[PDB]
Amino acid sequence: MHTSVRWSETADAVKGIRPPVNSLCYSPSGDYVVASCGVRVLVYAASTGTLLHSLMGHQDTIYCVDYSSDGKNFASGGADRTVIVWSSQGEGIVKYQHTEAIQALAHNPTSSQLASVSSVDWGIWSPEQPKVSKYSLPSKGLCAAWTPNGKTLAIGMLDGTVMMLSKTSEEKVIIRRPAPVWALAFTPLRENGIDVLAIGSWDQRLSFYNLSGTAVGRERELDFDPCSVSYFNDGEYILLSGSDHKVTLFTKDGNRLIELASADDWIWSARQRPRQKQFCYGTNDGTISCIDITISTVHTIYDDQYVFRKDMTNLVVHQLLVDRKMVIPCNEYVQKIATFLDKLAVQLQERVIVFEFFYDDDRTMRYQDIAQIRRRLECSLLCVTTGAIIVSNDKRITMYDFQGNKRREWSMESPVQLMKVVGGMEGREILLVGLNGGQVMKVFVDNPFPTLLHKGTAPVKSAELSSSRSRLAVIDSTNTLQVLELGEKNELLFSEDNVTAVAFNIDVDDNIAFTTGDNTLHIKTGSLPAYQQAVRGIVVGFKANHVFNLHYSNMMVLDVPHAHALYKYVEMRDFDRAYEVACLGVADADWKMLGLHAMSQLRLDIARKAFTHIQDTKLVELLKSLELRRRQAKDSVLYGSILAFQGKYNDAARQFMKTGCELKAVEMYCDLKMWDNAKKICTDEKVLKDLIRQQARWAEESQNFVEAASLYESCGDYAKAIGMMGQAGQVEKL
Amino acid sequence: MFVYLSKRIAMPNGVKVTSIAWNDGQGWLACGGEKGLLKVLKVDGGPQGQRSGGLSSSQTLEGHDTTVDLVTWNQQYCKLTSSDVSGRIIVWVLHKGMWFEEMVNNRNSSRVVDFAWNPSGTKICITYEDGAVIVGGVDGNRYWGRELPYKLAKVCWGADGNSILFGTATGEVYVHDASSGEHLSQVEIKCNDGKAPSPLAGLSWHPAWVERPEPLATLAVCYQSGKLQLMTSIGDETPCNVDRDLPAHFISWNPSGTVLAVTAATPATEENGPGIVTQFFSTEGVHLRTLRVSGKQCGGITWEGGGLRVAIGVDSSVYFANVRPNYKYCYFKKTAVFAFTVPDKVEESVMFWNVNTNERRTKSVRGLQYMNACKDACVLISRPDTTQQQRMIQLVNAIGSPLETRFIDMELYTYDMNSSAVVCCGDESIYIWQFRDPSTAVDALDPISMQASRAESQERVIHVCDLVRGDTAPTMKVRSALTNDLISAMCVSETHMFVSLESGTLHVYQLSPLQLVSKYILFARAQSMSVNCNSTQLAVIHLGGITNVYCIEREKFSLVPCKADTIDGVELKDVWNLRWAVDDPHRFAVMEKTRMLVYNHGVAEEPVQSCANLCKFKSLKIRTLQLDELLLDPERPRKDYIVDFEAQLLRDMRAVLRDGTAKEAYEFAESHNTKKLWELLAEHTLFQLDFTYAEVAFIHCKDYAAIQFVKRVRSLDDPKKQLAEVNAYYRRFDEAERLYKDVDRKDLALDLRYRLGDWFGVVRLVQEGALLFQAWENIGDHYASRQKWSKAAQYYTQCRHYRKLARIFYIIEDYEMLTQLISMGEHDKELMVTLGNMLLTVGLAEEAAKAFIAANEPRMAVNGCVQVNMWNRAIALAKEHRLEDVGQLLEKYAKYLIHRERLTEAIELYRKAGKHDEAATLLAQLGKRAALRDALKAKKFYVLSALEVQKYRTTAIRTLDAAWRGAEAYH
Repeated sequence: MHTSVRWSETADAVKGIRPPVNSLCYSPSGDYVVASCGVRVLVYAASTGTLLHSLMGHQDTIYCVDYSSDGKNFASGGADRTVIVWSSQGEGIVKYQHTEAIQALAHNPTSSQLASVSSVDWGIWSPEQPKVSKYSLPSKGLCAAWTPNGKTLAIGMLDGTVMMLSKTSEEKVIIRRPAPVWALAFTPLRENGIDVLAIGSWDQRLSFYNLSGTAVGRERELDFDPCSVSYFNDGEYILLSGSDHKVTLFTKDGNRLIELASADDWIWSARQRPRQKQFCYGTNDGTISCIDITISTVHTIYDDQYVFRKDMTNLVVHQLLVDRKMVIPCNEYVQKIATFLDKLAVQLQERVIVFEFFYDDDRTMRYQDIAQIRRRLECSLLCVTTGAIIVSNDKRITMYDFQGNKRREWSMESPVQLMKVVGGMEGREILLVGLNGGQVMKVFVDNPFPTLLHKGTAPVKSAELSSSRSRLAVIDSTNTLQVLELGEKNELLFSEDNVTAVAFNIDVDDNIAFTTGDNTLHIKTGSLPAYQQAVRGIVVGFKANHVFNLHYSNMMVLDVPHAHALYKYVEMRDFDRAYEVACLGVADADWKMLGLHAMSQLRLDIARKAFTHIQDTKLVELLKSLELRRRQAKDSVLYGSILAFQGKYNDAARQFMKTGCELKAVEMYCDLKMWDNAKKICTDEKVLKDLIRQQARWAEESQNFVEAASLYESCGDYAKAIGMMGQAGQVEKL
Repeated sequence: MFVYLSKRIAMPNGVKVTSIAWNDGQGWLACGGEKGLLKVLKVDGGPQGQRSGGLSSSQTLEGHDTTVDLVTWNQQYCKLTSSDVSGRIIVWVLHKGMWFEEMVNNRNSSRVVDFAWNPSGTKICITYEDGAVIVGGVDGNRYWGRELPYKLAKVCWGADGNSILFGTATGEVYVHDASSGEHLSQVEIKCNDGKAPSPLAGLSWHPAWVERPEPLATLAVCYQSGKLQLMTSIGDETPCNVDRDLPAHFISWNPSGTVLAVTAATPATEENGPGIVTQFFSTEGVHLRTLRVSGKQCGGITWEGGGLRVAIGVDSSVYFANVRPNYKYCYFKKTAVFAFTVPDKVEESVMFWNVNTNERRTKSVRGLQYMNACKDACVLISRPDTTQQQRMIQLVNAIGSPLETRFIDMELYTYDMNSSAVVCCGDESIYIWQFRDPSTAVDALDPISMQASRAESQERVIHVCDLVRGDTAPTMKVRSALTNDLISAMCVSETHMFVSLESGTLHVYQLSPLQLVSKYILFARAQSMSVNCNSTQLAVIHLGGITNVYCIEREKFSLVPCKADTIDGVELKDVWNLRWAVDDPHRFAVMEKTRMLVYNHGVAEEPVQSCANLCKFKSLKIRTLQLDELLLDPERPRKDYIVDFEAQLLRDMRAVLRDGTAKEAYEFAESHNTKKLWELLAEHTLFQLDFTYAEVAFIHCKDYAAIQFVKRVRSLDDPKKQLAEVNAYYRRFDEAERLYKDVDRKDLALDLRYRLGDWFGVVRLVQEGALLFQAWENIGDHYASRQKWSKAAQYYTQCRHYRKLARIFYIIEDYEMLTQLISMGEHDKELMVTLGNMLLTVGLAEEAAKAFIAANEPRMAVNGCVQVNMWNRAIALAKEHRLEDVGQLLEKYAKYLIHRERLTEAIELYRKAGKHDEAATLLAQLGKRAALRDALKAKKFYVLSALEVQKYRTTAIRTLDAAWRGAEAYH
């Protein structure tokens, strides 16, 4: 887990002694980071680390500092036997002293009152109640904790007993512990009405008790004595400190996850800044360090599937093309995951589990535990297979079986940086390795000798082998991408600059996705220019009709425009590859454009195949009208004919007179029945007479005989002129 | 969304209505009235009762004495709960259309204020004015009761179902646990100033988004002042508070959670007089529509179970206001596109549907806000992030593959597109993206997609105030010159762009180039606008529900604000949809209230009863789509939701064809002369084989291809085959194949089924009495392109295409079958090399070498074995193929073992291979390197070197003694 050090402040040593930050609290605003550094009170700004306020007034070291939950005022007390209430600016209104030096401050979370702990009795101090009503105690209290409701105040004791005196009910609940209670925590989350009162007892035990004192869950055994408790992320996780000189994250049931931050000595108190991912801790040397816990996401992707880690204990599995979610609870921290086919590998602190998912007849995805390895191992890279798990550290590659047994090892000249399983037959699988010397190799499980793929100058930090495994993409430490057509000579297909991530198409031979440094995704098919999307995040997968992308925690699917490459394939008359590109799904207009360009470029072969996607006979009828002409210049008419069928005819006639085919254009205008355009193009007077007599014959039955008589007169056939004219009725010219 | 009154129902005796509740389960509406009046109607929400508003059943109920005031439903068990002023609470159970009383209760001390069902429908909360709260089961078992110190005014169930919200008479909101009932939290309020306590009119949380990553603002806390505040959680500190001047009385969420309705009762103080006014807000407080009804006092408001109708209790009657939600949809290229919301997803799913093939393509779009279509392209404007004001403009084709994208950083309100540009408008700024050259005409050879992708896209941002001409260079500054009047509506034509302002001013811009060529004035602001095909006319839906058609002329373009001429014969109210014809500038369909009023040249037609949202008007045909129930099951659209209608002209032509002469149809066409008439006439004449009557119709349609087709069927001399070709010509191949079977000329039927591309039909015709393998290969290619590997492999095996088979096996990692095709490829060359190269990449060197043997080249097999480092296999392969070059291979192996310092493996290889002298020499090479520091192993090295040269004698059946001299040198 990543840990960010926002700023650090260390108190200077006094008379050879470094003062300790005995306690610290957060303002409800969260800007004021209040800490009790020996005698001084330090209020810093969490956004800048600037000492906003330096409050004095105490006589000696104070073990308790509290900020009221409303934030308008606070109170300060400690070993000086005085408790003073200060305003927002730290102005002392009333100064009063108690008979016993206090060590724990307890203000009500639901009111402005305060609980004072003395050596024999505990009392309530309120601004409206100057008198402190001290109810007797068996001995001096140690630490006091409030419920979120503010109605129950648990009081500590040396013997580990947490006694209660309920205001309404005379019944008293005391929970026994074998170790002194230094800090007990009431959870802010009330699951089904129950309360999780967490007690960290210095016999290396962690316990959970409700208000009835019954044991909640399983008591855990730590590696350290818990000194401070503070819930993190709305009570989801609890912060602990002890002999490991670290602040460590623990689950709700007490499982250790990971140390969140490291110190040099005992840590007094660590508090999470509310509504922010920042927390502070106080040490004995006066070293406070604001920590931005930047959320690190671990993710494994194989084909359609996708896994990440949620709640730092659960492995969430997501299927994207079917959109099926599933959660695997593990209750323990995982920092390295792997997957391949139906198999998956999870690494806990000292536990390694293998999961499998099945396509059952119930049509539901379920997970079962098949392999379990109880060893503790530190490896940099992890990869699961159907045969064996592979762990890697520095330059050793340990291939443990399902139950902790060595199989094979390699020792490369320089440490490896990537570990992926491209696949292969079970027991004959391929493992892609790229070491810092710029070399990527195919490690085989059966063969103990790596196969030579590529040697490069700069270190290889990420690389990938094609779905056909005949081409290899690889980036360097300088973020320069190279694609190599693998073989006896690694030919460089191309190179690119400033590439964050790359992926190859799982289902199609040559489609590559890049993420450039300007957050601009690129998609390449062959030698064509890269389509761009300008989308945040990196590419983590590439299926046939989808592009996967991941940005922070968001994981989303892109879409692959196959028509976009289809246009460029059409432009360069590269129609053979255009058909296969379009076969992955293009619109109807794209199919029509492909067919029209194909038949314009004399390639009827793909024109036949492209038209069986359109459901429009009004273009497919054209194809049958070509073979008879083709059986028995000649090819120019195929170029000229097509433009008319689109819906415009002047361009067709222009092409006809460009190729010199005037007679065909005359025939086309004769079939179009507008004779003036044929008059424009007519060249021979015999053609003119034939055109005009066809016009006369059309006008004979076109229900307009007066013009038909004149047309037939213009034909020169006087008998037909008389025969048509006789029906007109113009006796005067008759 | 459009809200229009559709029905008024007056309950008996003229008694003022005080409580209205509608049941989602079966449409049981409830009504309460003074002096113990309880009424239950059953209205059919289906299409039978949608257009007509069918009031199926009625039933008066009794058992209450005082005014019935609190009525609620329970949909899962279809139960009713009722109260009165006296304090008598009655639960009603349906049985054979009879509502039986199940339980009667009365606290007899306090007035019951409100009911509250859990979303599961198993618990009921009953509150009183003194603060008494009771929780009961669906059966009626008491869970627990509380007596809060203060007084309660409202109640609601928390969306999760584990908590319950309460409102106070002061106005405080408290969230409690559903089980314990102890006060858990108090919700912050920022809409209220906090000066004095104020009662709250409404309190409701819609649980439709309980499972969701980012919760929507389903909460609602509104006071009697009228301040409406929307929240997404119990304690969200970013409330989407939108204020309205009118004072709220009641609120109600729609069943989908999308829309919240607020009611107000305006008295007679103002000039408008008294009336019930209902406002409708989206999830972000966006004011959607306002409906005003004449009235004095409001009794309540409820939504229909389908969310398409709202029942409002006004005075002593109820009003069934029909609601038409603003469905995002479009239609183009025989493809319907729309959007819908999955309950568990933040994003919105857009569905594309080629209704000619019923193929469905689903896209995921985050924050979609608008969509439109033109020619063969669609445009989606989305808001990828609600926090920052950036709109993403995306241009897709029919299947959904994106083509272009732009990002704008300014808040946008209205949008539209045309065949060459996308126009968007904010309050005072107008963005224009001309992605296409307007001079070029979108044609079949050069569609809009190629012109959008290939050609350079120029983008402009202009203001409304500034006069624009072709001289001004395009700019990108977001000018915020604060004009008092802002843009209200917008529309785009092919050549002109039209803007309306809230003042009433209208601007007409050109596009190529962009010049403000005219101005006009209106009666008031425009809620919506539309333009005819050639920009001759225009339609405007105004604020008051009055819709008008205005005639605009190019020569009338004057920069002075002048009156716009209005086309007479068209004057409609409460129109909620509109289209224009593609070919006819005058014909336009309009959806008004509950029916459709087709128009032609300004005159109306017979109102056709319909409720489907309008999609397309082309060639006298009107294709529209029922989106009310299609959005209930969007994942499985059905073709019966597409309905085709015809205008008066097309119906009259159909009637002419049905009983009449062809000369009557010809004179009909000559009288009217629209293209669809000529096409229909020619088609009918083809169908009854009137060959001589179709060329005239086609040439008035000007279709050269159809002329060639009818010429070809004239050349055909057969009473049957001409009809078969006609049936094939109009997509009716199902009986064309039967017609070909009639004369058993399968040589043409198989050709027809091949050219159609129905390869399943090709197989189904060729199995019954070479092309069969071709059809199988085509089917396998389709399955492979569909990424269905198993069926592709099956059809490839059936057609025996071994290369594609190898591809499938390589993809699915079926190497055991991949290592089998070597048996079935001996008479052809490339396959062996191909799958061997595939196998060596996997590392299956032995089967690859077997294939290379079948390829008659084990030299590259041995090279691959070296590459996979099967030296033991490589030496055997080279020996059995007499590859005498084994010396170089053994030298490479020896050098490799030297580099890996595996002297043991090298000497074992040498002794298994019977090499003696240079093996001993290579041993001594490391022998002296050991000897120069610690030679007690060097003497051993020489000893076993002497042993090797001694074993050379048995292996047989100057250097003879020099080896022994070297051995004895370190004795």
